[PDB]
Amino acid sequence: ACDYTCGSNCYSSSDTSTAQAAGYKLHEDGETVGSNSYPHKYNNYEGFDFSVSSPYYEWPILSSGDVYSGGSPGADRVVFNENNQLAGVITHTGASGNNFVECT
Ligand SMILES: Nc1nc2c(ncn2[C@@H]2O[C@H](CO)[C@@H](O)[C@H]2OP(=O)(O)O)c(=O)[nH]1
Ligand SMILES: [Ca+2]
Ligand SMILES: [Ca+2]
Repeated sequence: ACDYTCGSNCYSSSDTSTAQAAGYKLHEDGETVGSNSYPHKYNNYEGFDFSVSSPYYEWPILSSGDVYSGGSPGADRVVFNENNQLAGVITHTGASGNNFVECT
């Protein structure tokens, strides 16, 4: 069973932890990868009800299980905060334009 489902993509907690660890490490070293400069601040324009505190940062989580290193980011993202806490897992899949909806 999936811990998180983003559209058709199935993710386990290990998947999200691995993705978060890579993005958080880049955040600490003050480095970014890709044309869209990940990881970067996530403003929560959508108004999701995150239980943990801000600031939030978004980082791509890939369906292949591979850690994002620069190319096409895909539709899925893990959102983490300054204390290395997972705020949520979101996706552009099933959402209009560049909006996001939460993975279930
Ligand atoms: N939809 C959305 N985009 C955000 C948010 N915070 C930052 N962004 C960025 O604001 C712009 C419009 O969506 C994009 O550059 C997007 O970055 P990403 O495209 O990298 O997600 C947010 O909370 N919601
Ligand atoms: Ca997996
Ligand atoms: Ca692989």
